[PDB]
Amino acid sequence: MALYTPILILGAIAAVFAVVSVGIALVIGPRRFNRSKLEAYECGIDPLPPVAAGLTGQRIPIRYYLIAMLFIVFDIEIVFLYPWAVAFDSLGLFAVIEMLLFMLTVFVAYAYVWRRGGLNWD
Amino acid sequence: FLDALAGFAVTLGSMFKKPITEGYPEKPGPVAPRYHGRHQLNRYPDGLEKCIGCELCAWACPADAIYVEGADNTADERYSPGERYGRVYQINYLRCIGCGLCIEACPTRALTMTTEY
Amino acid sequence: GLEERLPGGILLSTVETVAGYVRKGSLWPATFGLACCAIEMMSTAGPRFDIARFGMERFSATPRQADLMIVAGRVSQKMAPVLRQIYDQMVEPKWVLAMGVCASSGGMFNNYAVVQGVDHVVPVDIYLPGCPPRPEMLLHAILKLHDKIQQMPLGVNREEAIREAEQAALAVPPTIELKGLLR
Amino acid sequence: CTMISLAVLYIAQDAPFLGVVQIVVYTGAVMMLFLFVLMLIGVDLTESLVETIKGHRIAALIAGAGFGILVIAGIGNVSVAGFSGLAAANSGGNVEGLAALIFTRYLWAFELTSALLITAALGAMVLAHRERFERRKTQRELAIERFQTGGHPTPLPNPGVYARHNSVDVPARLPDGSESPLSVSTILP
Amino acid sequence: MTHPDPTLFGHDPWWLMLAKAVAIFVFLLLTVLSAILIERKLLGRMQMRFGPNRVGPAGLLQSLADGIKLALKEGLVPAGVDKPIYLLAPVISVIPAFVAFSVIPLGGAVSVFGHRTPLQLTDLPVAVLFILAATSIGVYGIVLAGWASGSTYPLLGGLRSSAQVVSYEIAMGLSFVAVFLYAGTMSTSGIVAAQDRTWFVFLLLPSFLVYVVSMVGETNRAPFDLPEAEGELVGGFHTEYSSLKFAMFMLAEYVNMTTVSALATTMFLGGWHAPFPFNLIDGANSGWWPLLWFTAKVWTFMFLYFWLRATLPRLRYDQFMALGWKVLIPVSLLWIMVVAITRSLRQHGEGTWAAWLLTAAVVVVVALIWGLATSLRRRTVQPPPPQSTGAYPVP
Amino acid sequence: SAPLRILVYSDNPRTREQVRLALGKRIHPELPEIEYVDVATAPMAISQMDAGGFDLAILDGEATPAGGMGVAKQVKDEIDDCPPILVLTGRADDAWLAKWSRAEAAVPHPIDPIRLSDAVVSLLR
Amino acid sequence: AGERIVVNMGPQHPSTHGVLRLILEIEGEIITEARCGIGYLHTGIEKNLEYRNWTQGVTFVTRMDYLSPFFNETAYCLGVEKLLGITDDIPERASVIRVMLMELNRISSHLVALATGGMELGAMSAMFYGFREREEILRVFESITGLRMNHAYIRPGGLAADLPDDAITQVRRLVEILPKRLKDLEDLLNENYIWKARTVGVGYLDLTGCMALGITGPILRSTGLPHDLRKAQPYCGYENYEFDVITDDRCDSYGRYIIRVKEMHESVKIVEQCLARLKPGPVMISDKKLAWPADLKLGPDGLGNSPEHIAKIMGRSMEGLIHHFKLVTEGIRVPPGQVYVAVESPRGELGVHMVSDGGTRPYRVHYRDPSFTNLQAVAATCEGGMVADAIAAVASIDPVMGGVDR
Ligand SMILES: CC(C)=CCC/C(C)=C\CC/C(C)=C/CC/C(C)=C\CC/C(C)=C/CC/C(C)=C/CC/C(C)=C/CC/C(C)=C/CC/C(C)=C/CC1=C(C)C(=O)c2ccccc2C1=O
Ligand code: SF4
Ligand code: SF4
Ligand code: SF4
Repeated sequence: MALYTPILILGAIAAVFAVVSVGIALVIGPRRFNRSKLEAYECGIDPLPPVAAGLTGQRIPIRYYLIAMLFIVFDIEIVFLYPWAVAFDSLGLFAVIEMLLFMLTVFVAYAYVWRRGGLNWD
Repeated sequence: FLDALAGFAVTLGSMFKKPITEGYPEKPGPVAPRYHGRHQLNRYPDGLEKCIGCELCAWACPADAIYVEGADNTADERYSPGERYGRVYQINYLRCIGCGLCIEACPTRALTMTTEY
Repeated sequence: GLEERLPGGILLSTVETVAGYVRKGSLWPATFGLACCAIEMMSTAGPRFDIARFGMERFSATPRQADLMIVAGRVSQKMAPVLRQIYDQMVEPKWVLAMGVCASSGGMFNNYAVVQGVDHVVPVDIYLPGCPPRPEMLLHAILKLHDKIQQMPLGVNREEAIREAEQAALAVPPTIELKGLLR
Repeated sequence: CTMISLAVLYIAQDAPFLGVVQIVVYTGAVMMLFLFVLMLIGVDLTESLVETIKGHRIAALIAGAGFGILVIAGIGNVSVAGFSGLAAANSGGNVEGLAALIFTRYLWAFELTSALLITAALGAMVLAHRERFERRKTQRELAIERFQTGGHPTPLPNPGVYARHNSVDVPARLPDGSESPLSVSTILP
Repeated sequence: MTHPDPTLFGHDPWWLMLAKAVAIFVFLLLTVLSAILIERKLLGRMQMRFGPNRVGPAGLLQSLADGIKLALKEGLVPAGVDKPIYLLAPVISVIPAFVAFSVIPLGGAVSVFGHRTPLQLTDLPVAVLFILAATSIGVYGIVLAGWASGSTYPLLGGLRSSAQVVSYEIAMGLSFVAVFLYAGTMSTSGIVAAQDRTWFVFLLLPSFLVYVVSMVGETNRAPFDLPEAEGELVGGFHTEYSSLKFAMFMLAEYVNMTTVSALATTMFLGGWHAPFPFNLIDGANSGWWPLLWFTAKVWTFMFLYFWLRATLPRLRYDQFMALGWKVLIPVSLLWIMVVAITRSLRQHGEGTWAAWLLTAAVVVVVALIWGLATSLRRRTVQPPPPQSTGAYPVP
Repeated sequence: SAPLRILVYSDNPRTREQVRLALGKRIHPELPEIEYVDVATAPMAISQMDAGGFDLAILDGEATPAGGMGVAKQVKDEIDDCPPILVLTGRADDAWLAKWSRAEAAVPHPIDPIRLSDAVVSLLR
Repeated sequence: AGERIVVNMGPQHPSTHGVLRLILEIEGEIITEARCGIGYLHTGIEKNLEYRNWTQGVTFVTRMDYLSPFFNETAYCLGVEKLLGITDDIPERASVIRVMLMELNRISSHLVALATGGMELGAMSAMFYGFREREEILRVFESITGLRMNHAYIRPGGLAADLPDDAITQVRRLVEILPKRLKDLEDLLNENYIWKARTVGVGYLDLTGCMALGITGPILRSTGLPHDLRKAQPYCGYENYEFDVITDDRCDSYGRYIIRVKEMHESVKIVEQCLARLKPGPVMISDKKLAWPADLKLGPDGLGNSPEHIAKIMGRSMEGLIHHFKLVTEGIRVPPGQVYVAVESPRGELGVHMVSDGGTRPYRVHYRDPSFTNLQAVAATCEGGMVADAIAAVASIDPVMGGVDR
């Protein structure tokens, strides 16, 4: 419990502050209904007729999808370093060599992705 | 190689130079002596109005920002030397474009443009 | 808001004065500008002057964050719907500064293409002469708007002020009837 | 939400490193899954969820409920048989103990995680990565096409602007009063 | 010995730890106000202006004025937004921003009201990654704000925020590895203690640089600034937001700036330890002075933020991701190896070899990166071919 | 029958007088009696419209501080089931904006009594 | 197909100058089609000119392409003078001052272009430093003409008035400081890695594209073609000035930016030459039948017709009075005819088709504004790139929408 209940208290303070801030936003200051006000901002132009096509009722391709997929695996893999880094002195040379082999494997993967144009597009 | 960082050396340097902002409104900046400020109807040294109501200022205005109506300088009530004076003189400053054609049009210098803005 | 439900005692007066002081400061203009008046607005933001001194440097890119719409230039017919959309997409309280003769009355461009003053499409709070107004003139008009915002009422005071302003306005004759000294 | 809640539970169960790593990596992973949802399903598409396979919904719910009930019955009471306080193991550092186990008792699995990563990268490169035969034309390339971009149907007529209508879906009016097809993008209804 | 020290943390009475939490919250509020005001004034100075100097004495009330004005401004809920998530996204942005700061060491142990407590809300065995996790949660605020607005520009802003996460998060995570190697712990207090001999900014400079770039990326600040990108997406994600919802997005941004600057201070600038000109002074590192030193270092990082904003344009988010994946991540990973090998060699008495390898490694990297900056980004190209438009004759 | 209430908005009192002159107590003996609510300022007009109970609003497009077309757009965007809006335009070229304001009818200045009466009858019928 | 949004850069957008409407079909965030929407700043200046006299429509033309007022004025006045057959009768001092003001205005317009481009591309301090330099330039303009923008100082047959006694010193100070202060702005952008990455290779447009769309100015000269109306088809005596046509071969946004930066220095050199050649003399044609009769002078009551001119017209000279009255009221009569006169405005060939029907008002005045033609390159320089690239490309086009719509 200790070493965390301060975090819980600060989180409670922050959550109360944020929810009350949203409530103040909604409750303090003028409120006047206006259809033009409420509709989507489009740099002053009329929003597209509600319908649904080629956007909200459709998909927005991301051109870095490959880098996102790689990010998943690399982010989940690097976290092995943290316990290794903290216990580095205690583990000894064997763990250093094991982690170096793991890092070289990660480097092979990274180099294959990079040199074959995997880090291209966005 | 440091050339790419030249911009930093700029901003940091300016951070230690005195800001150049004019102190308006407390200390308004100096406008040009020739600036095209508010029109002004002037008088002769004795107090007579210079404007003879010739409407040349209004004539030359590209924006129709001047309205002038002349009237006779009757001996009972004289406002300017000569036969005519401008009894009604209105400038629509929401139509004035400050071009200065009016003052260049005046044949009496009754209309000047001050530096007040 | 609940600030508009407060009783008209000293509480409402103090809320009004503090709200006016808060809103006169941090009066973020909308990132909006039509013509050379926009250039003079930028110059006002520029170092020689400093719009920032008045808490107004943040030109809100989106109207949602904008508090003041400095029209700052001529409004053509095709643009009036866009300007009104931007105005409506700001959130109250809002104020409109008609910067320049074109924005305030159409200026020199008295023809089919120009709206002849943005007040045709949005409520104007201050008219600013000039073509373009020099930056000091813009700051003067902005300070005048600050004075207006400071004395802005709220709640029951707002309703009473609206009624009184209506009563005063119903009586004023039109400018075409001020025939003073016209022959 | 579920991943972050499970991370909090891990922290509560004397697994601080595991919970924090859960938060980090699953924040990333769910962000990426959200990206792929926008890319492949829709920004705000509301799925019907109507059973497309006759009788599959009821059967799936029955099977799920039965499996969960049977699993819970199999679990029964376990902690009644003793519950050692993990304080002994976390003594000297939870991360220190995890490091000791990972690189001594499980170094083999640790290394094989590298093979997992390589296989994932290879799959991404093979199935998802497009190649030269279909790379999008560069702005420089598009501009240089008999000068296609600017001189070949020079920038297409803007959508028509009408009183009460100025959206991009509005076609422009040709002199004959007909709507110009080029004014409105072909995709728009 | 063991960090967090059990003799110092986990013993504050409920009232004392509540008081510390409230004090940290108020300190963050005041620091955000000051950050905004000082940023505007420093931008003015770096742009030959004065900045806000009229709203209150010397403009001190400008930030409070803006905050209260946003409070006094209509709370918009545009139609077409996913109302529940649209209203939550500001809260999701804010709460982690404050939570992350709970493990920041503002100072050493101090006696208050008869209790010896750390000048720090708390500390964890994994505090630094706890900060990382909180900041990572915070980005969902930006992304869901962009998505929930139901408009093109917020959607693009949120997508840019996700891309920015992909760009910076791995580099941020890898930056901590060398810090942990040298400190041997993930506790912030332990990291600060490990820097008694010397600050890790000197020892782990490549890690410091990668972390700093990733800091600017994480906070959506210029020259990255992608999710907002005023000149490109109007308001970016926080378009369609007004009043205190926008105010809370910006508050979260500034609290993140402060939190990550304090994390940089903890991990690299010796945390709250006094600098060299004051280090020689007795008692500088004890009492309440560590708070002054920590604030000074944090504010130097804030000044770095403001200076970057004033000097640099904003990158395209594809370019930022290229920076993250082709430069930051490889550099951090090579540095992690180099550091591991160096420390292992030193532990085995290799000595000179390490002193060689390290230098050689950096000598290579700065060259190779230079290539990416100069060789890979070639500045020459062939001329285009003519077409039917009957081009004139070139010089 | 219910006295049809008409909102006449104009900063110019003479425009309001002309509008009230064109439309008497009864536009035609077949139509109900007419009660006029004069509003000189946009805030008052908006508040009256919010209060509701109006059968027609005549908004002067030439109103100084806030034009009639702007008020028409505002009321049709802000009041649900708002009454038909008639706008007075200061020039022929304003017709386009009159269409943009979505006003049910537009009557150019100077206000022709008969044209205004016919437009009002059409809007109330 | 169904996966690409269509969005409005819209009039109200920081990079669209408030009245330009880029309609972009974005597949993700790549511009697929880029339609351009114009006319949100249409003003009827061309038609409204027809109801004002010559020397009055000047005040109109200076307000289209308002960032280049002196260029609009010079084009208009050259057209009027050519219709009058007076181009060879203009005083040398008037032509020298015209060149000096056009080059200072080129510096000012390029400064605004760089400022707004940097602001759009995130270079916040770029706007402030560019406007700091433009502030000195506008101080000089205000002293010379009494206005900060939309000057009507260049008039058919010369200038509205002679330079004030301090004008030469202020312009010399400008020649001294402009290079040093432009050094600050160049340091922020020229070699900045982010700036180059953000503009190099962006908005590419080959020379073929420039010809096809009729592009001109820095966009065309970014293709390496040294086309400049000052060297080719010289006017206002530009032939007497030693200056180099700035041209680059990148054909992209960065090339155009560098062209503008170097054009600033070339303008500084031309202004130094103007000061060297500036000699005392009349600033308006000697023909009293066409010469502007006004003689502005300062006094304790402000700026107005000089007391000497007042004495001449109201006291002794009947012919002088008639000439003042008529030339101020109706203005000159321009013999009927058509004339197309072009100048090198900062954004390219600013052309003016001027038709007179023999009357005191311009029968027809059409401005071929370079921005109007350049905006046809938005599709070429934006399609294929990202929206971030589209911003840079449009900023590089440097369109001033007043000239676009007129
Ligand atoms: C809930 C609660 C109350 C809690 C209690 C505590 C509390 C009070 C709050 C805690 C603190 C908080 C949250 C405070 C709230 C405030 C907050 C969070 C932040 C807001 C303040 C803030 C972000 C400050 C800094 C912002 C900043 C850096 C601003 C500077 C922006 C700049 C540089 C603006 C200048 C832009 C500019 C030049 C404007 C001109 C625009 C123009 C001209 C538009 C039109 C136009 C354009 C765009 C051309 O470029 C152009 C080019 C050529 C020809 C024509 C044109 C043309 O017409
Ligand atoms: S031109 Fe001068 S004298 Fe004539 S009416 Fe106008 S102000 Fe009066
Ligand atoms: S400055 Fe020009 S527009 Fe204004 S009143 Fe004088 S002549 Fe008319
Ligand atoms: S008032 Fe003058 S400066 Fe302003 S937009 Fe109109 S013409 Fe341009």
